[PDB]
Amino acid sequence: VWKAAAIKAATEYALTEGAAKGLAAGNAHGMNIVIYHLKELLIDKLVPNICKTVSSTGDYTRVINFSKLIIQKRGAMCGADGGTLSKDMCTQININLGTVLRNGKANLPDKEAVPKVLNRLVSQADKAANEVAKDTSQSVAVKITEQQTAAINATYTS
Amino acid sequence: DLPRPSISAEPGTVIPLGSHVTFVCRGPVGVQTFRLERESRSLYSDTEDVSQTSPSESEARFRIDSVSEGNAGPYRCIYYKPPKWSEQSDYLELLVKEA
Repeated sequence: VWKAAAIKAATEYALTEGAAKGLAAGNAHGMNIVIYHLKELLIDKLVPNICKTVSSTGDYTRVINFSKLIIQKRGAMCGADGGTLSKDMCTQININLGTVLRNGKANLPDKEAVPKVLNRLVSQADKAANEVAKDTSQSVAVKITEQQTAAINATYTS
Repeated sequence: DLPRPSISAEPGTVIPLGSHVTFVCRGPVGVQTFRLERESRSLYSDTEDVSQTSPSESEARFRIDSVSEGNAGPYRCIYYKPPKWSEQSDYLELLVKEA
């Protein structure tokens, strides 16, 4: 009447549930920080519909796509024409995009700079999301594995 | 290492209000991106649309359609040829006549 079969099935169901919860929790933390940095880097000012336009898609890796759009919007609002944002606005926006470099000099031509920094932002989210993903997956699995073997010991008593 | 750019204006440096203007950066060949700067920390335009004017120099152009009063003053320019940028060209002053 050996309980090995039930514990194998309890732990297998344990692993698959814990991987799932850890994925959902993982690449949902990872969008939380992408949405946090886009607001921090003033990109929100370049395109006002960006926090939702990226979140409503799931998959935070997809912000890479908005590169050409930011480049366009950056030149249109902080161009040589005189621009539509404040000069101090544009000073920081250029700094954050890594395009004009805090001490005054030129960093990168804007075509390299925008794709670079949000490739940096996705790589910085992947480590955090994989971190949350394996904490949550282990936390959930050992929690539901112990309750299930506790109930499987409780069941063989009767 | 890299030569200094040059900035000129077409038709010229004195433009009636409402007219148009085109700034013309020039540097060597093989240039990736030209950048026109008005207040270099904040306001600038960037273009990879570079055309070759001679065997040893290329150039790019930036155009303002309706010239405003706030368009007058400094402009200068600089180009990127990986891995480094150039130094910054001499200034150009755009003046804007009301009539």
